[PDB]
Amino acid sequence: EIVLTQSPATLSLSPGERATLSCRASQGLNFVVWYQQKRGQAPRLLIHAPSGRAPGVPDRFSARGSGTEFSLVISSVEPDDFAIYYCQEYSSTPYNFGPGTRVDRKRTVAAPSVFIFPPSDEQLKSGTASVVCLLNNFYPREAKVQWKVDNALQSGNSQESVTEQDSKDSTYSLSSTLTLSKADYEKHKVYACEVTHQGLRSPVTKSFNRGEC
Amino acid sequence: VWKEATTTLFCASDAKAYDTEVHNVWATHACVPTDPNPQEVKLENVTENFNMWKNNMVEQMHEDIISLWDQSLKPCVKLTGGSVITQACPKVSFEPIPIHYCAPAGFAILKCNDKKFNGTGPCTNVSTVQCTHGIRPVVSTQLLLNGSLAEEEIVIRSENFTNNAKTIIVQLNESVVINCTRPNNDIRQAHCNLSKTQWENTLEQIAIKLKEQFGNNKTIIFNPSSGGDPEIVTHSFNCGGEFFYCNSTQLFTWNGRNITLPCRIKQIINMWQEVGKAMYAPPIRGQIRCSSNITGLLLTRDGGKDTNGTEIFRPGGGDMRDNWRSELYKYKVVKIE
Amino acid sequence: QGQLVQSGGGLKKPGTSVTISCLASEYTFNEFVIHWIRQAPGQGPLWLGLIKRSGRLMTAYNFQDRLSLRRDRSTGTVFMELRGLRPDDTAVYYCARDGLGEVAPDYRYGIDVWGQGSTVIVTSASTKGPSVFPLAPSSKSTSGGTAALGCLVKDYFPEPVTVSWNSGALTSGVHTFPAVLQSSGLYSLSSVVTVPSSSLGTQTYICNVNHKPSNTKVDKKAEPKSC
Ligand SMILES: *[C@@H]1O[C@H](CO)[C@@H](O)[C@H](O)[C@H]1NC(C)=O
Ligand SMILES: *[C@@H]1O[C@H](CO)[C@@H](O)[C@H](O)[C@H]1NC(C)=O
Ligand SMILES: *[C@@H]1O[C@H](CO)[C@@H](O)[C@H](O)[C@H]1NC(C)=O
Ligand SMILES: *[C@@H]1O[C@H](CO)[C@@H](O)[C@H](O)[C@H]1NC(C)=O
Ligand SMILES: *[C@@H]1O[C@H](CO)[C@@H](O)[C@H](O)[C@H]1NC(C)=O
Ligand SMILES: *[C@@H]1O[C@H](CO)[C@@H](O)[C@H](O)[C@H]1NC(C)=O
Ligand code: NA
Repeated sequence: EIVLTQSPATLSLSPGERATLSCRASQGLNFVVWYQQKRGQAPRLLIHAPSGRAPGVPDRFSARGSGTEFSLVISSVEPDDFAIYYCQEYSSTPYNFGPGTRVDRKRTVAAPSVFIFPPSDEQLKSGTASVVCLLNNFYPREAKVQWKVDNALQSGNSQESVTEQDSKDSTYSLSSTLTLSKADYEKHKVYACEVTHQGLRSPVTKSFNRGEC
Repeated sequence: VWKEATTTLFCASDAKAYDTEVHNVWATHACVPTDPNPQEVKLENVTENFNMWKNNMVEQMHEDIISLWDQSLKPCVKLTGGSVITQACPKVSFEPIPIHYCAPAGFAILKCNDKKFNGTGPCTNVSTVQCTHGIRPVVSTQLLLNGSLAEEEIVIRSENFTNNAKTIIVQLNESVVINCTRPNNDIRQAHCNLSKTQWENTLEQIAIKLKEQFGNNKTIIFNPSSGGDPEIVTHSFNCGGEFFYCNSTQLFTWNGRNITLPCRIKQIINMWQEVGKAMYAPPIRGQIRCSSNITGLLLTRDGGKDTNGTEIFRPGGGDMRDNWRSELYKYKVVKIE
Repeated sequence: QGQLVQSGGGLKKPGTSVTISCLASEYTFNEFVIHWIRQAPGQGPLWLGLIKRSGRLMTAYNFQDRLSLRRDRSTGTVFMELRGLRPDDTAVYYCARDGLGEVAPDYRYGIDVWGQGSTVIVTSASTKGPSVFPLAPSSKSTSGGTAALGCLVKDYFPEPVTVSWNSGALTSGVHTFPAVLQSSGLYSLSSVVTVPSSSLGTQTYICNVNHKPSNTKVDKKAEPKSC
């Protein structure tokens, strides 16, 4: 059965640089295989079991390891290589996949432009209220949003969505939507989202007061 | 020096040219006579690697039996490639004969004579031979019939035991005779008889060898197949040209000195050798009877989850390469150059 | 070569069962193992079961009471039946072949050929067009002109909805987020754009939403709130 863990979660790289993805196993294995996956497509086998690369796979891809530690090396990253990579184990059923390692395009750190949107008066009629927090054009991908309603940390009642890495400026954008009933929205004044990110040395808070447009 | 080499082997047999039996006919055309006194040379102070699971010899035999069946048999109706062809389908004499596989010039067959050879790895008692022993190409799930037996105690083999996906091949040392019969004058109702006392003691000694492999604290259990095609769910075999499907639940439930398994003859079958479906004529009236030596088993281990202290094993088969493997495991071909 | 063609799937109500077929080449069907593997949104692949060339069936312990595999040797097709469907069974379902170290002469492991995938969506939601609310521009946020505004396309089913701005004549600085599945069973997304604040007084901004499954089309003008 075994348990597989991959690192890092994300690998930032410029084209030409050497990529090395890690795969760690809970117990001793004989081998692991590697897959590439792009959005909208199915996984694509890269490295067959002992040993070598699947058909159509270019030479820059290579893999090796034994026991607990395995790795996939991309000697010189090309634009086509930016994708999610999984490792997979065959010791016994069920065959486990790794959580995946995201390879994205490196760029100079960029802080997000944070915006908060109160719920429209139109939606409030419907008995529900949606509060949106936008993180615009940031890098790296890792970012934390924290909602507060009158200093009450909101947990479990929000949903996040992230755009694909922009092919032109290599940034991400992120939305976080807090869902409240009307009654609850009518009951509190201060609404805020706090953003933590590498491009910010202190977390940035954007807020508004209900009834104070 | 030599080295592992793939080459086209040729076959030898004692087939009879006057016999219209389809194995004899095939061999008569494809094989040569057997050597009266076959030579065997011991290689003193020599170690050699073997791998029964990666043996090209198995593939070559596989190819032969497929063509043998494809040539020999004549179903009334056959479906292949969305196309249906119908032809005359007279009954035929069906009974496997022993076939020997031999190395050409510039090549040689190495034979592992080591005690308790587990199928892969070092062999210290190695010898060389021109041809393998006589192997009957018995097509069957889930028991191995008319095969070879170990002189010592029972031996179980797997490419990897900790891999639940890989089949286990049991080689018996004491065979259990099984007689199957379609009573004379339901024409499809048949049944097989074998010794209860002899089978229980067999199951017990198999469990002991399994305990050696998985641990003493592990409790062994046998269950019927988990499912699949009728051929692998039942003990399927041929007897007098008719295809039998015997309920083996009584053989594989374990934790009347005779065991009677209810069998069925089937006209419409799946072909083990290709995609499609075949339909044969109903069975002959009169006596249809066989008597085979159970010499091995094909087992599969559940695994599936974190060890519960209990290991469940079930009857396997389906891939006939494993059937050939149970006989060819000791042999490897090399380029003697 | 070397093809795996699937069929089946679609919208299913909770509690029902779904069957997905997978036609394989004769070579694949004869020589290879065929896995059944699914992948939910935002998740990695999950192994459900396989069928060996021998015919042996093996299923994941967590699905064995609800999942059934079988093959049709007449045509070289394999099947999976998943019963007692739940919302979290929603995923793309794949059949995919693998030698599993049993195919001569290389004896390699690795899932080298995948089917096109069969989308299964388990839910009780009916077809519904979205409600389009405005994400009003700021008072004056980011320096220079740049201010953020957008549309909230909420509560629709099934996917997809497409969004443009000003009849598609505005692509600069637009971000249409991928949809999220709410706890209600309905989808929702947002589309935003950054624009000059100087233009907020003059320039008119309209997001054009289209949900084909319900023939719903909306043009929503987003403008600064009356204050
Ligand atoms: C079987 O595989 C396991 C890892 O899954 C390995 O530890 C063991 O050595 C293998 N045994 C063999 C190949 O005989
Ligand atoms: C078979 O025995 C050899 C020699 O001891 C060993 O290297 C190999 O791992 C064994 N394989 C099994 C037990 O499957
Ligand atoms: C056969 O093997 C069993 C153990 O599996 C042993 O008890 C028995 O004595 C053996 N008999 C012969 C004739 O080798
Ligand atoms: C099977 O038949 C043989 C004779 O061919 C007989 O000696 C043997 O006792 C029979 N065994 C069973 C289990 O009927
Ligand atoms: C075998 O017979 C038992 C009853 O003795 C029955 O429960 C089982 O379903 C049968 N199995 C097959 C494969 O015929
Ligand atoms: C095993 O050999 C006996 C005697 O040669 C024969 O009658 C029987 O049909 C054979 N069994 C099979 C499955 O071929
Ligand atoms: Na218009």
